[PDB]
Amino acid sequence: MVVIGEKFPEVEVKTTHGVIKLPDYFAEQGKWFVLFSHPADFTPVSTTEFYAMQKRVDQFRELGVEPIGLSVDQVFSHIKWMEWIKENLGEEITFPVIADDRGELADKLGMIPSGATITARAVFIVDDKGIIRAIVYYPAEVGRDWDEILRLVKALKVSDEKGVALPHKWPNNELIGDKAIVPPASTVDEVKQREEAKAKGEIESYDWWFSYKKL
Amino acid sequence: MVVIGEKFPEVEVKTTHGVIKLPDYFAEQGKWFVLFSHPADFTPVSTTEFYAMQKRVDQFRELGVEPIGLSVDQVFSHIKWMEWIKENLGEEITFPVIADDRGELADKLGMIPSGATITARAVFIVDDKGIIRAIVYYPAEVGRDWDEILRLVKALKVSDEKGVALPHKWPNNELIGDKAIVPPASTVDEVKQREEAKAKGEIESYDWWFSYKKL
Amino acid sequence: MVVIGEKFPEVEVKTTHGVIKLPDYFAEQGKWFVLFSHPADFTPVSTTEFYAMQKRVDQFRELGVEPIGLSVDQVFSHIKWMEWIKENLGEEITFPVIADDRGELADKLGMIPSGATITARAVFIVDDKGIIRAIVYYPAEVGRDWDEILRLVKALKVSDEKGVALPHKWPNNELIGDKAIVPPASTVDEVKQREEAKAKGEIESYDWWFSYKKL
Amino acid sequence: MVVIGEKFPEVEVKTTHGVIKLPDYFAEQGKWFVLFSHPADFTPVSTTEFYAMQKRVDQFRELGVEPIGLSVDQVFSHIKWMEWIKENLGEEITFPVIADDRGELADKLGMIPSGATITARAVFIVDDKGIIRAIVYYPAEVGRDWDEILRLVKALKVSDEKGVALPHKWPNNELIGDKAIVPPASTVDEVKQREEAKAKGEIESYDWWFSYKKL
Amino acid sequence: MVVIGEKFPEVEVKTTHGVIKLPDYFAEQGKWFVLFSHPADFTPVSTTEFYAMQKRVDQFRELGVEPIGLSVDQVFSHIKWMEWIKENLGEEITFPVIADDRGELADKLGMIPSGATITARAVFIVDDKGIIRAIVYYPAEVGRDWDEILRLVKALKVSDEKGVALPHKWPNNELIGDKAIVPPASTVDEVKQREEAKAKGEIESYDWWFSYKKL
Amino acid sequence: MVVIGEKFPEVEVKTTHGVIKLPDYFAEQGKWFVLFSHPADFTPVSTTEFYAMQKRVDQFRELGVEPIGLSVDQVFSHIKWMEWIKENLGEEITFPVIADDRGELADKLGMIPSGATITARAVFIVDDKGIIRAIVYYPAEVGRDWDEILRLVKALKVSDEKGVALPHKWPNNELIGDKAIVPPASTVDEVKQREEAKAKGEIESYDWWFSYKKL
Repeated sequence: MVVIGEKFPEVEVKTTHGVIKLPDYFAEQGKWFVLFSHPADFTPVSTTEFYAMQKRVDQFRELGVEPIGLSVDQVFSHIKWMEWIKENLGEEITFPVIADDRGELADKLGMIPSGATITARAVFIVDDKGIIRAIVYYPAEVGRDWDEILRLVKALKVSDEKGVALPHKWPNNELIGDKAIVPPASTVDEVKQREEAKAKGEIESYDWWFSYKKL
Repeated sequence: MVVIGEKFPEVEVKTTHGVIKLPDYFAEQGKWFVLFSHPADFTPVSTTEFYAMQKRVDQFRELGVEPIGLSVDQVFSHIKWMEWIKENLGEEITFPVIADDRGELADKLGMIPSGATITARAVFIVDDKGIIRAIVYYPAEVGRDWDEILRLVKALKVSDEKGVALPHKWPNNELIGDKAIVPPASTVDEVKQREEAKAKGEIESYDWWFSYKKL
Repeated sequence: MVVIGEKFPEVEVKTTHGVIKLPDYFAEQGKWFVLFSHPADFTPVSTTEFYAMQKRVDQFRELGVEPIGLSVDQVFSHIKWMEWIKENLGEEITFPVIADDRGELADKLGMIPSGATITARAVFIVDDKGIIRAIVYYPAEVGRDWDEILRLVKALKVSDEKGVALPHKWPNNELIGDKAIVPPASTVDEVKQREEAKAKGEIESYDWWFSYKKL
Repeated sequence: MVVIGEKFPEVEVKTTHGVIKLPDYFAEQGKWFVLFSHPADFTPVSTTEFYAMQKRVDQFRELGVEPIGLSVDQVFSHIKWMEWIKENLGEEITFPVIADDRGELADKLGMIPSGATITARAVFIVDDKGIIRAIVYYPAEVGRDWDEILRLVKALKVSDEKGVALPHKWPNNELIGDKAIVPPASTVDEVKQREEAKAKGEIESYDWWFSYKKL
Repeated sequence: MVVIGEKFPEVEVKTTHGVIKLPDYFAEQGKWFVLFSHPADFTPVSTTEFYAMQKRVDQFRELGVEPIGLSVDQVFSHIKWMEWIKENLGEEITFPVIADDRGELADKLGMIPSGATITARAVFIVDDKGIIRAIVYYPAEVGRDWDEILRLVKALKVSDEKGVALPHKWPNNELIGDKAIVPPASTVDEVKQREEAKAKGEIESYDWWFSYKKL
Repeated sequence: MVVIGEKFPEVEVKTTHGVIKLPDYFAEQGKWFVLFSHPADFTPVSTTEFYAMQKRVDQFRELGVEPIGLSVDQVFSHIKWMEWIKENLGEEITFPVIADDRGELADKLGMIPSGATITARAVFIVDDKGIIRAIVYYPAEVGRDWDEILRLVKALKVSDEKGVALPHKWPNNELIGDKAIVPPASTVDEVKQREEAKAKGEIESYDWWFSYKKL
């Protein structure tokens, strides 16, 4: 078990691209990662999820975000199942995938549902400081929407680079579209600052605690 | 903390619509529920997420899913913040909100990030049996997309009703759009029973372990 | 729990004027403070109590006494509720207010009535040596009279500066008005002194143990 | 020690009017009581506070509130000190006084300041159920104003009788004089029920959470 | 609890002549003391006992013996009760009196009868080496005879200065008046000495173990 | 050890008049007793104190008080020492004497001075209930005055019989000679009942707390 804000546990993992250390192997290059588990090789929802992830991989990579899978299966199945996707949907898998033996890493991370020994569908966003920024736990029976995660990481990068909070559904927020939110003033002094920034056209606002601006 | 497939803890909560017991009050009625926490009242990303949720309340309610929020503030602030949404954005909020004192329920469900004392942005999908079906943990700095949750509850009701699994991004899957997946065969017998079904026109398939159908 | 004569527990607090350390932040400037709690933001007796306190703040400040509020609510509510007072009673709140998360400070100090998780109406007078000089615990259902406290601190300052005790209701004592009391002689020697001070017009007296004088 | 809303401990006390059991002796009769301690007999501030209390005894008694004092002296000194008040200030004292040996009751109620062995100046308001309704701890050097206590018992009887709360400084509140406050609404339903009541002329209000009325 | 021959416990005491240390304050000046307790101020047998002690104080002082009282009462009562004696029997009290709070010293010394919290009437003779030489415990209901104690201390001083034992009722012994007793011979050698002292007119004797002489 | 108002321990003692059980043997008959220890037989101060006691035996016996002595010697020495008193001073001793082996009873009653193994000179007054009424501890070097003990038992019988207290040096008190004191009033009611009694001629008084009368 884990929470948002913790550092990703240091671990060695056997993958399809060889043995690597987490978080370090991504963090040391300044890259983030999205860790996602699925129940098993040669299962149907997962195949749809992998194929969707490969079709999206460069969008993640472009952002300095590396996708990486996990199941409790051995590497030979991982590779045979990647080959099936390449041969039947004509999409080569180029992100690496963890052969988490005996759910060792799955367990440290809370990936295994009640009563099971296999993982469901989990997603961890780990930044390049190795900090877990967000977590998703979806059941076997429901496939993910990778676009939500792409949106999530994008919002996370922008939060970081510009010191802002993103609103519901950004960049299509109902009320303010792709404008970003200013952290609410938490003191009377910070309320003074907001008032000033507004009365000189630097932010818009519905109120002192609710300020926003174009990026 | 909690893991998927566990039971929602029995608990009385003070809400803006009175004291209720969870899961019971919803379960007793056969309603499911989506519990979401946010950090505090009169904060901005939250405001956008509440507005968006209210604009979606009936799309949940039509399904027999009730929304219900949470923050560590007191009910007097909840209602005044609700009234600010009504007066300034012209949406009355008609789902209840838990005033979780001292972060009590928050803690049991592990809603509190590393080093925090208030919640971030968690979602819990709880069915009519009181079973946790899926869990999301978003940080304060990124707002949620409620449309993925609607997608998700919708996928889950359909899985339960039709005995099926749902592909990546269903009902708009890249490979099979709004077709449902059949639980992979897991015995040699069940493979026999897929092959019968295919040549027989009852299901389409990519392989014995990848069979799907229109609903 | 605490008693008169103890030092105020050293604590960091998040307020509306930022994070400060108690007692130090007031003590280091030679200032005293009056710490007062109330149950919640956007509650009625408290609003009357805050408005009365702001209308009195300069009387406290003049004496080197800084008022400071507390409730278990987050700073965003504190500030939104101060704004309501400014807008509806035209009185800006200029004393700071503590967002005591999870009643942490409330508990150290015994502010939380039997069975509750929120504070009632408590008042601590802490001097500039950080010593608690007096304590009041009033229930939710009864509002304070700030004039009694103003009277109290004034009497306390004068006790300190002139080495005297003040009588019932000073400066309108029934029997001696705004005259102050001399500490009763506690030895036969100190009785000699009183006798002398009287038989040369320096104090008045009903008896050797009951001596008083104009200030 | 003790906190508001706890029950007065069952205890036999030797007083100047005999042995009685608290709270019972008052509670059995439906009388409330105000217990106040002072440091010692034949001390000056105390003398002024006793005189003042006697001059107020009937204003308490008319309400069904009985005054009763305490110090760690013995009953022989209490009565002689009482007689000094009668002979020198022309008030007989007609409330009883506890000779609390070895500071016993004093201790349970935490009447004893840091480093002291005798009491300072505490007041306890105890209703007819035996419940501590409010507590004051004044130091030896400052005498009390009994008029605030009369105000306070008076506010408390009225709260109990009329189901209401009382504002800052009631019956002379800066905003509503001697009007009583209605318990803020704490559910969306109760807000409905305030708005009905207002337009309907049953209560006046500043806001749904701030409603008041003439008694 | 204590016995004859023990050193008086080192203790600080608050008295009517100020705070002093026992035994030291008397011992360091070579003075003995008679410590006597009584139950309470403004009680009748005690008043008779104090008045008798003041009328005798110079007889004690002359011998280098300082009288000193104790009760569990505060110093203000001690002094007010001394004033009553001065005003109604015209005898100023000039020995000091201990305000033994909470029977602290009373208890170390066994002064408190079975079932009580107050002292009865006890007397300790402490010499200038701080040694307890004799102890009397009289009940509340019976007043002392100070002449017996005066006789006792006198006999004790003489025992010390001349190396002798005093007989029953000395200086009015039935058999030998104000003659003193020689310590009985405890060896055959010491019997030889007695025989010689007699057969040269230095002691009188009824027997070798029973020898006496004029002082 | 023991304190006043405790019960004499049940104990069988070998005496010069046989084996008896204390307190019973005296109590069973309604007789009180005065127990006195002395250091040893054939010692001088003791001899004088025995002679004096015998000369007083009937003055005790007339009152229903039986004298009874103690030392750590054996009964053969007691009787021979008794016979020395008869032959040399012409008084037969007619009270019994305890041969307390190994200082056993001596120890329970704390008769043994610091560093000693034999008794000094203790007196215990024990009533017919078996209650220790007063205790004296005189050292070996000073003999007792039996006349104070006669005074004392006499005061105690009278206290018990007439419900009163006895003043300093009664029956020859400096202020009221052989008048008895009335238990001070300890309630406001009992003060009323003193004042009635005085003006009414039933008691004389110096003050309400100092009332006395002829028997």
